[PDB]
Amino acid sequence: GTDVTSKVTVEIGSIEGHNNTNKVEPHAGQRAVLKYKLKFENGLHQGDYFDFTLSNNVNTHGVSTARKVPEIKNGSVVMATGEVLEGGKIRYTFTNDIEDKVDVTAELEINLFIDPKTVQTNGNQTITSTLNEEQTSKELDVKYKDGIGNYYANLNGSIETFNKANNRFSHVAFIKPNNGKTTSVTVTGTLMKGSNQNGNQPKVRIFEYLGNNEDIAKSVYANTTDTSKFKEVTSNMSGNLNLQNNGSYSLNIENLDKTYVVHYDGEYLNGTDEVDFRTQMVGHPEQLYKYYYDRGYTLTWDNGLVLYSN
Repeated sequence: GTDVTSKVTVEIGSIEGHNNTNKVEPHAGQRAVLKYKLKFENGLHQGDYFDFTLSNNVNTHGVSTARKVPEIKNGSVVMATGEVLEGGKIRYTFTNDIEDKVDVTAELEINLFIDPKTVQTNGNQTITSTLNEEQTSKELDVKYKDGIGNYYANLNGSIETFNKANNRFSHVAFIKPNNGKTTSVTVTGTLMKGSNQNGNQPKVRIFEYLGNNEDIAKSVYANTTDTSKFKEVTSNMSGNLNLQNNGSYSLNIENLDKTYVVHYDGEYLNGTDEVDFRTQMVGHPEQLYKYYYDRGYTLTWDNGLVLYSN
């Protein structure tokens, strides 16, 4: 069928931030929300379609690999289905149920997640959706978390991708020294929820960051295929890496004197209510043990998804 974008009118359009404030915290699992009330011209047919375009600071998926959006209904009847085509382009295609309908209107609510690749820093973003030349627009202040640190090191992470069809997810962790200090460390990954005790061993890849620390994305984002920014050292570190069938890994680094990224791709147990992935770093700043012993510091950062509640 044909492009009937010019036949769709936005009657009411708005974009809102978390709880209808002007702020969004993506690392607390918050998001923006686009709401539309659309009027349609008469005489549309099945297979006819309309497109709108989102600013590339947001998308409709967050960590999900899936690319569906909500259906446009008239009560119970599916009027249109929607798909993400590309940048960042949402197309709704009309069903058979638009045929011979008159004065059709419809509401549409779509969650809009802040993209960590295009929104790398804290601060205001202007979020827009454009439908048939009508621009709907909202400024939101995006605020990210800084990980967890001490005088010696910082640990931060985020789930990168989530793939329901394969029971897989990927995760990015950044580990760095602070204050010019070098400590010897053990870094672990553990599925605190959602471990498949009898699964495959995870793929874990480690990269040396080559840039200035000031340019590390606040969003927690590593484009590890930029070879001026990242150097893969997985080979070099392979004798210090252990992988387990319950999804855990462990990694020893004798001198933490550089910023590293650890990329994890693993599976989770089918049916789990939740997936909760812990990255933990244990450091030993001193090993003289004169007058005292203790085990050093521990930094712990968890990233979790809810798959069922409840």
